[PDB]
Amino acid sequence: AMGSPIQVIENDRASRGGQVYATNTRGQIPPLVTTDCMIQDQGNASPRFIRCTTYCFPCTSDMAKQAQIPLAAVIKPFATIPSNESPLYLVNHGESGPVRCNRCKAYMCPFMQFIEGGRRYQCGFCNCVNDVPPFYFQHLDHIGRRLDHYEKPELSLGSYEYVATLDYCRKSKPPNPPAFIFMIDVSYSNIKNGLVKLICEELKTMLEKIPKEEQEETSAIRVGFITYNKVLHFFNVKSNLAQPQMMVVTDVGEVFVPLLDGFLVNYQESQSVIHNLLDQIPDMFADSNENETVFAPVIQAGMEALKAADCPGKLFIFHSSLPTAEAPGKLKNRDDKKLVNTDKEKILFQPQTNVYDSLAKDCVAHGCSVTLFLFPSQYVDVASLGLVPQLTGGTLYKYNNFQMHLDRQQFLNDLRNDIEKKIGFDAIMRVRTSTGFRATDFFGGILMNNTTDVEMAAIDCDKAVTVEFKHDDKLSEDSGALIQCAVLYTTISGQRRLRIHNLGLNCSSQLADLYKSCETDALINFFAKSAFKAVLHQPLKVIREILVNQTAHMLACYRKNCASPSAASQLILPDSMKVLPVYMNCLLKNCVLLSRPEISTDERAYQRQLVMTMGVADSQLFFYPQLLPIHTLDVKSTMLPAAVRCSESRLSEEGIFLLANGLHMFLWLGVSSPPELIQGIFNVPSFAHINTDMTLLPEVGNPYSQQLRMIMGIIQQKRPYSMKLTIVKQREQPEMVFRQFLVEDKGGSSYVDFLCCVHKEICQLLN
Amino acid sequence: TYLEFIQQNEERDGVRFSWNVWPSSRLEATRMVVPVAALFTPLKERPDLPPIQYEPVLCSRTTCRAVLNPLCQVDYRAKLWACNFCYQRNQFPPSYAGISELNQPAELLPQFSSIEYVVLRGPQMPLIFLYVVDTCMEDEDLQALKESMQMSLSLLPPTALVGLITFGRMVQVHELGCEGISKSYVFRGTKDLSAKQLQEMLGLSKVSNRFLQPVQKIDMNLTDLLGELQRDPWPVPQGKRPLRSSGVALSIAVGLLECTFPNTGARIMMFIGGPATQGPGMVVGDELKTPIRSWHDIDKDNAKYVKKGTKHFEALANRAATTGHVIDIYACALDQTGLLEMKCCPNLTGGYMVMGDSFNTSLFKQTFQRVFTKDMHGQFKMGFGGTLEIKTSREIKISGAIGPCVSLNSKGPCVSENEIGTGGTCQWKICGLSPTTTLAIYFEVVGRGAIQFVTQYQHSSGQRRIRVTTIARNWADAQTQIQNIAASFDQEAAAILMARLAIYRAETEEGPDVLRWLDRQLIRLCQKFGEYHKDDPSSFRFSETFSLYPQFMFHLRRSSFLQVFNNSPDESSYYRHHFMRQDLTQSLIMIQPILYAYSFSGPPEPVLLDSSSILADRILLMDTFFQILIYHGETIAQWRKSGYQDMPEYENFRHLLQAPVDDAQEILHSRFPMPRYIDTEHGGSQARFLLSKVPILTDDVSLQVFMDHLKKLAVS
Ligand SMILES: [Zn+2]
Ligand SMILES: [Zn+2]
Repeated sequence: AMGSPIQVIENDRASRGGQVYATNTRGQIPPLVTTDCMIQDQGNASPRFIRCTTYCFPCTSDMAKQAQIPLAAVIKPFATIPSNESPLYLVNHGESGPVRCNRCKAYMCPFMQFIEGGRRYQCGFCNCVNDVPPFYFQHLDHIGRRLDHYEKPELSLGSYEYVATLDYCRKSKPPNPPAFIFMIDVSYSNIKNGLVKLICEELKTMLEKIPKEEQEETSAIRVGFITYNKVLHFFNVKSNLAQPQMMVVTDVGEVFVPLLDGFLVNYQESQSVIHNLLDQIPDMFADSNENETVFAPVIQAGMEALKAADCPGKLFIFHSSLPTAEAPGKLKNRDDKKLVNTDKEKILFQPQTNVYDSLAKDCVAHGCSVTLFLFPSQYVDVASLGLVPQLTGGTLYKYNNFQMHLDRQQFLNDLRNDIEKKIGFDAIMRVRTSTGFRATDFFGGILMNNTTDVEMAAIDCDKAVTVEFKHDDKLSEDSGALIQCAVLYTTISGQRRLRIHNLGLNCSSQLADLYKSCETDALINFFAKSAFKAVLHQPLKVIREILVNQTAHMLACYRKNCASPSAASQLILPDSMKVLPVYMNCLLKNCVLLSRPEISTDERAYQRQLVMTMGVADSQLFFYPQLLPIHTLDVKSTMLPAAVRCSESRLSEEGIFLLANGLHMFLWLGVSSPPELIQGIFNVPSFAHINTDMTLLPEVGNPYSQQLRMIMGIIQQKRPYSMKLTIVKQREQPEMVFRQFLVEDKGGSSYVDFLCCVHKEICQLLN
Repeated sequence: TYLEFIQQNEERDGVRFSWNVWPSSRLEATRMVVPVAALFTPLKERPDLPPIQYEPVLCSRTTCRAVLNPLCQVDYRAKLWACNFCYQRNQFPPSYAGISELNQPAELLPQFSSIEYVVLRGPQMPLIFLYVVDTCMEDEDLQALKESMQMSLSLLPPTALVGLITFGRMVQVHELGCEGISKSYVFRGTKDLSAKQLQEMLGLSKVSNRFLQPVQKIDMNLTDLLGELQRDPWPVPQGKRPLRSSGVALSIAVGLLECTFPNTGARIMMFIGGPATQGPGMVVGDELKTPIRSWHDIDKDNAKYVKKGTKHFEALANRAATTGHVIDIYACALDQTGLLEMKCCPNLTGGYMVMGDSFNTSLFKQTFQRVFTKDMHGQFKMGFGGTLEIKTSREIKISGAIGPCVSLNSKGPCVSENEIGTGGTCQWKICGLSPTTTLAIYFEVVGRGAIQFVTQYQHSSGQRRIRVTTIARNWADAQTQIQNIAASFDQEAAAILMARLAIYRAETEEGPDVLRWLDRQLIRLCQKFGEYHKDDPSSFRFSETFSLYPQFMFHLRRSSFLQVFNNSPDESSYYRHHFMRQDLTQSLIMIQPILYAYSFSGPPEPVLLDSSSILADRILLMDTFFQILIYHGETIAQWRKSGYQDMPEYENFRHLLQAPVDDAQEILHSRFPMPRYIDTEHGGSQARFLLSKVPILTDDVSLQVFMDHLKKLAVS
């Protein structure tokens, strides 16, 4: 008899929702990502920015080796702060730059203890003593409040931004504003399905909406244009041409950019010249007959252009199918099937050619990020194409078997949302820790050369990096554990800037405390990324072996050390890990860790990358979808309907339901679905009148439809991807795909099967 | 008269032999010093001939295949003719049926020793003009080059095909006719490309394209583009030369024609405004600190680019020649452009090599529009895809040829084992020729002898044509007829025919042994045909038929043609380029410049190229082929500085100063390579150009000293 995932979600929504969470206490434990509440910085960093597996580290390594609870944090450095909460403050320390500890190089933060009248401060991290610089000196007070503590943000707040001096910039010189390079596949495939014209016509409108700060009047971001089909087609759109010039490069293999000017021009200046091009491009390649394209050189070109302009930039690549034309990065159709019993199973989740890794390194080294809008209709090898846009901090948008009358809106919504994304450029993150522990492993859309610096060519509000800690040395129950995430980047106006997040966590040597301070959602996010990364290095049966046995070991350790004595017939779980078994089982049911029968690899590789970028709020939804009852829904109640368990056991034949995992939204209809709703939603009289293949928005509707659509909008709100709606009919229909997302059912094993499987190895760890 | 014999045989057959009467033995011919050679102009001006409207008739023997000519005997009763060269019997065509001794066909008439036939191949191909433009120059020069290019575009026939490539740091092959936007294909100016590669890259098939389109169709579009053409955008750092990819842009222009229109008439016209600084075909470095090659730099082996670069254009020239296309080079800059390295392209093809100061000069613009001079019927005076075949009598063998041509390596009976220059063949390919284009053919001896010249070419009007020239000279028993042979000697023709040979050796590794060999022959000639008692230099004398020859050798050995070390490598390449082309008349001028004198005391009269001719009361007009110089005498210079001219009293004096300027104007329009004009006077800074032009046999010396040494060596 287990408390469901939903019982917990609502129980925490009731006792913590609608209340202000203040980050004052050290090691405080925040509400769940599912529980909406107001957050005031007041000392430590908001959980919107950074959450942890445990908000109380084991004081020593052995203890940590006991419980086998992973010590990790999920950092979303640029998370979209709500309108009602205090925005970040920009701190300037003059020519000297931000005051830092001379040893561990931690920036000035609330964790600095000011001593000796205010002339010296002892580092909260490395306990090193520093001299307070002249321009920054101030007198202490009764116990060292110093008197500007509530005046200066970097002394009282956990989240803020520093201004970076010239010694923080490349070549010690002020960086240039980034550039958006739009690159379009123009082969036969994208011409026919009307995608090229769609991109062209719509890009006229959305080039206006290019990000710009309030302090300036017009976006400093420049724009460039390229097409390709086994050959590159550059364009000259200077602000003194009545007609755009095209310069075609055929020397693929030794690519180059044939222009320095006329490329990358302020959109407002060259407005008429640009619109002149976007009118022509659909007509220009209208009768194109090419069946092969190139890819690596395209990224190579867009990267080479940004190096020449001496500026960072983003590559908005639109591609259709598998790049086959002979070139570097030429891909084959290597979907050989090897799995489960094959150790070399990993290769499938690896790029074919060696050139992608190098290409990715060159991009990150020059501040170039690539975002890929992909429109496959066949094998495309996501493992290869997605490598460069993953490592660079970009995004990947895949639209399986794209059809205009259906997936048009989905794509345009993704495009708009991606252009308008608040984005940094040429970013590098460094996670510093207090004496006793350190960052040892990282998980994100990132690339690393050394073992300390996380390089992200671009980072947006949605991206998140997960960090793993290990024990450097024994900890202190008094001082605890300190973490400082520092992100050095460049803005869309070309300024060098530092964003800093400080978080203080308590240390205990008591195994009781660790369990008490555990977040299940955050723990899952780590295990997901850790396993999904191991996929490229180990057999899948090995990793699972690891997941189940580490799950059983945590619950066995809680059983034998903290739990007040109970029967052997019972399995004892802490309240923090009430629902850890259920979620863990869903991780093992994911196709990423399951097999090829019934699933393309492309789909396996796509999902594998998707999770690696996720934050806690997103990881919670993808693994345990939201299932809303729509038939019982009150009319204009009109609060969002309560969630119902992710199984077929909660589905009624007289019922209409909505299930969402953040990427796919399914509307489910029972066979005995009440015709009153089917009319007031689908505008057709009966059940057998609806067509699944007509999965477009049914805007029309007087009472229920406005009402029902409503709940579909709020679900989408905090979500970066616009979801592919899929309407389903209950029997022998496309229900087969829908059932996969019912994660409490068998389909791997079910929930009660895994709970009994954990309790067996919990009794195998005898004593 | 023997002078009348030469003047008539040149004007008729377009030929001039070193000897007009031949020795019947190989020995006494070898003894005669000068080989029996001939200047030959295939398309000599000949308005008196109407092209025969019909196919030529050929000998049945395969190895022979000579064309029907006046020499062959005929038997109208049998309708048969006997080939003069081999004696095989041949049968006339059915059409020739009504042939008789009084209404005989054209090709049998002595007046038609040389005539032109009209071939009916049936593939009528349009002309092709490929503009390869350098953009690394100031806005002044480029603008003027654009005007001259828009000008040239207007003269071309409506059906001709035009194409444009513009280069600089990179090479741009533009697509014309593409209206509303302007695409172009770009390549790295550092990577070489083959014909096949470029065919594939540009998206073409095998054997009008998107690049080569009709003038009528694109006159408006191309011109506008030329109009919007601006210089190389890529900025040039200080102390550095622009990145100019001359070698690469040429290899593209050549290959572009090699895979679209092979074996048809085409001119690739590359205009450069500086040296190649980014190879292959690299001429010199990009840093201005390093100066370009100096005959001294290249002689001391301090020129690290020459050998590599020359090799590149050498292969490019051979490619273009083989495909049958013409390469022109118009190099206008303030320093050397690397014409030494690029010379083999307009040398092996029949292309023009044009040197200059800038494209914005009255020098260039004029020279360039003389390229497209139309004849009496509005057709260009150009020829394309020339095939030259030479058949000789069985007692004569072709050594080889010197001039704008390429060996086809056609072996036969007429091909000599001892081959000279471009030899080992009886056939040559001349991709481009003009009524001026003149070769030097060298023969060998082993009742008259006869030689036939057959030239197949594509006329500028798209017509295929054949130019057959049949000549003959009388044999002689050089043991009884030494006098006959010596009187048939052409001192003018031999002087040029020997000059080319000498220069041709200057091209080759042989060094200053040229002076040594050239004099050895001059001595040998004086010893055989000179009137003298032995060891008496005073007794030595030359018949008039020879008198001017030593004087010709004197000016040859001291000319810029062999004495390069007072000119730049490009100038030496330019000078030699035109001498190997011209007919006898222009060739003599180059060697020995003409000097006229103007004065109150008589009409304009040519004088000796000596210091003696320079008098105070005399205006001199010196005419070397490449420059026109007017020299005012000391007295006349002062009258000119004082202002006597404007005064109405001295009507005569204003005319005296005008008399040579008037004549200097005529020559500044007729001559194709428009010469540099120089107006100087006694004590002028540019008086250096005059006085300079005014064991081994001898060092620089008076003509007399040179002769005196010649006189005493010939008698011993
Ligand atoms: Zn420190
Ligand atoms: Zn014959």
